[PDB]
Amino acid sequence: MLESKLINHIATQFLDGEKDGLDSQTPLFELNIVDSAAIFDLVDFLRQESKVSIGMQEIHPANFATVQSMVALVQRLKA
Amino acid sequence: TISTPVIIDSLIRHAQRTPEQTALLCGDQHWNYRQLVTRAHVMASALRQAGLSGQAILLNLPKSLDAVAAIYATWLSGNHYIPIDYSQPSSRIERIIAAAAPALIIDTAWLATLDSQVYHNPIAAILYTSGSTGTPKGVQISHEMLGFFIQWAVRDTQLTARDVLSNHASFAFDLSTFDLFASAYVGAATWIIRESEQKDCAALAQGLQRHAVSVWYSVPSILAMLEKSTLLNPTLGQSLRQVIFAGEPYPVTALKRLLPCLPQPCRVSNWYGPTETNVCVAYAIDRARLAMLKQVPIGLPLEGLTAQLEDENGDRHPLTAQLRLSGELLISGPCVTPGYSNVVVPRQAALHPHQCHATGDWVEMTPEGLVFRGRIDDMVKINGYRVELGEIESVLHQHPAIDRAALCVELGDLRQTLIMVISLQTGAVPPGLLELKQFLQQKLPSYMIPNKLVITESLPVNAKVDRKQLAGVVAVLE
Ligand SMILES: *P(=O)(=O)O[C]C([C])([C])[C]([O])C(=O)[N][C][C]C(=O)[N][C][C]S[C]([C]S(=O)(=O)[N][C][C]1O[C](N2[C]=NC3=C([N])N=[C]N=C32)[C]([O])[C]1[O])[C]1[C][C][C][N]1
Ligand SMILES: [Mg+2]
Repeated sequence: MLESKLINHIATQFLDGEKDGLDSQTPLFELNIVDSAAIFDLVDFLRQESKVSIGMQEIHPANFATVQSMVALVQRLKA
Repeated sequence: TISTPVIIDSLIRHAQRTPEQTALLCGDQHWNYRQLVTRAHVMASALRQAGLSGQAILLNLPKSLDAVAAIYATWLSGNHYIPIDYSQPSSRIERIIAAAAPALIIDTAWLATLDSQVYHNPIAAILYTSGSTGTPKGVQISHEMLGFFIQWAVRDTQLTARDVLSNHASFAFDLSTFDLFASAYVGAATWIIRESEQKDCAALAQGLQRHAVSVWYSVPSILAMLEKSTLLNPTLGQSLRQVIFAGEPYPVTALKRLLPCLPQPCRVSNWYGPTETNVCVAYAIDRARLAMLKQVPIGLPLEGLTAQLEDENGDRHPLTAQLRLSGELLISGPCVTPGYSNVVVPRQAALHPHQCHATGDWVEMTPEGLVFRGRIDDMVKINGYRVELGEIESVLHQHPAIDRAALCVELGDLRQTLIMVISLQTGAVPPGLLELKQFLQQKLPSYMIPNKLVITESLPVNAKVDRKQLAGVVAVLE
């Protein structure tokens, strides 16, 4: 369910609802879908929806580059 | 023909008097002043042996100790350097190289080849910025300009050899002139922040603490990121005594969130200017006054400069403390570029050779000094990066489906939205937003890739697009 929540969140929050061509491999920052300066808005959504602690002291920001990477990170945190 | 550049004389004296003092930190590496100056002399010898004098040397290098040595090596051999943002697409670096026509490109291979073996030039560097035609636009930076700025900035910040300066920006941008050259002038250390670290709030916070950074200079957008990260606090940042922001406004709501993250005694300054002037207007924040301010002033022109505001009638009013007027800021004095290296910009052509620059910024004079109001042309700041809408338009017009294309912009607090308005060729498949972003990804850096698309039957044009009409066609179509 997390992968789908994240795709819908980016479609709704950043692309005015259009899922056209957006998938789990889309590079969100490289294509300027998410402003580099808005990363902590994604982190907040991910922490809230995933119910795992996400400490940015210890978690590489590359983990937020794609939906796939955000999902992979939560799998690693859920041990 | 010119005095020895004051920055080179200072750098040589520090290698002589304090050879073992740290000059530069980068990743796990550091150089003292002896190592930096010795390396710069080795590279200068190679440029001399190649018979390069009075020439452009383009530094196609990542942020590194060797890239700083190459800057000094160009000056020591009578040459000027062309820096580039190593993070941008290769096709844009190729367009800069074509525009700059350098005598020599220093790249990783050139350094590898090297390691396996009377100042006449008034120009120190040429910074190639976004050009309204698509052609990159070279801003000549003189030794006189750098000396003027650095001597002002050292005095303003009371910089000394005990300081540790961050270097956030790419060498392509003029913030790096303070971070590198003010440091070298006083015999301080500079932390070269690598491309992989520039957006990485944990790596920045860890480095501020590890290196005991005392002076930080950046755009507001990375300071506001560090605030939002929750990682910046006055204990981790206890060494910070001066924070300087420049390149775009810092909205007062956001700036009030940053101040509790910094040591109470830390001086916070707003520095203003385009590449053509470096910093030419400055304000030191009074934390007591800040609660009552709706905008942080850019402040007053540097000592030794003069300013005029050009009103809506085209009449130039001399800046005085008493002036209460909005107009285009025109700056005069030794900060002003002798001119563009490779293009003619008629608005500046009878200003630059008279040491005057028309900033394109609408500003207001107030009891607290100048206040930035907005731009009056098609150049926009995107998180403090300089973007000509005409550069993005020039690339979009090459898409096979596109007839005409124009951008417009929506501005918010530490946010900008670029909107592509396009018409199609007869019979063309309409491109989607993500398809056009993928088209631009090979060609322009991420901050120039627009995030909205509007397809229209026809773009409004005159007897050139009528930009006044774009917001309205976007409104109607939305
Ligand atoms: P994401 O966006 O991938 O990552 C976020 C991040 C890391 C913050 C990224 O966006 C980033 O690194 N951005 C910074 C880019 C940068 O370092 N820019 C530095 C150059 S800014 C300026 C020269 S200019 O010619 O480019 N701009 C002139 C222009 O800018 C406006 N302006 C300048 N100063 C001010 C102030 N104080 N207040 C409001 N506006 C200001 C004006 O419109 C002006 O004409 C530098 C700045 C000092 C000297 N020149
Ligand atoms: Mg610049």
